[PDB]
Amino acid sequence: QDLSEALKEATKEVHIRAENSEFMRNFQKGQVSREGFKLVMASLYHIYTALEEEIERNKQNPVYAPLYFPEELHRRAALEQDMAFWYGPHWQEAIPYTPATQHYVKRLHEVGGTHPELLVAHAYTRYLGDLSGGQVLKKIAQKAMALPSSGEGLAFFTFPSIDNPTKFKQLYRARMNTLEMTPEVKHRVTEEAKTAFLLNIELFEELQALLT
Ligand code: HEM
Ligand SMILES: [Xe]
Repeated sequence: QDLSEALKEATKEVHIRAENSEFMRNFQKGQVSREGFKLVMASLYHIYTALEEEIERNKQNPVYAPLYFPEELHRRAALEQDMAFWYGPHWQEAIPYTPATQHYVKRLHEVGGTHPELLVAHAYTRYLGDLSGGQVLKKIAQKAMALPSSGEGLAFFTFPSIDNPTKFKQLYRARMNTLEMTPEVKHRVTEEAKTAFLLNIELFEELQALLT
């Protein structure tokens, strides 16, 4: 079984639970205000920063290298732009760093520093999601909060270096299947992906609690 197939199958159930979490539900209903949106985007800033720091650390490692696409996928730069938009010039010392976000970042550094062979699970969970649900969320965000088609405030959801997301995802899945795979690694990579989804679910549950 190809890694891409194993991952889709391993996370199809938890994905249903994630996309139907209370926070995503309210978001899809346009009931989230500037406050909630700023909270989640700030959390993603911390998460992608940690993820990409670990990707850079392991870019030359064959257990990840084939998936090294900073120009097309990395979000830190976009998030820095979005943070400046929503939080202003001094966003640096203004954005929050919630416990659930810290927990996610912690696991990211553990994976990147001690179990790099599992980093693909985290890149897969974040980036493939961004190229999917993230695109529908972008349109919902624009409508609900009156964000211009121009893109300001939604740089995170914009991939200027990717012409066709559907096509890129197919290329990304194919490349995922070229990584050195053993029953051992495939087993743990799919487990870490489920873990990644859970960390996301926990972040959302925490943010929803903080907002209500
Ligand atoms: C706002 C709720 C969400 C919506 C509307 C949504 C919707 C979708 C859609 C339409 C697909 C299928 C795309 C395709 O087959 O090419 C997809 C795939 C995916 N989503 Fe989501 N999603 C949501 C939340 C999430 C979350 C919270 C994550 C984890 C950060 C996530 C991660 C993924 C991944 C990793 C895939 C690719 C699965 C695969 O092909 O192996 N999604 N999503
Ligand atoms: Xe989001």
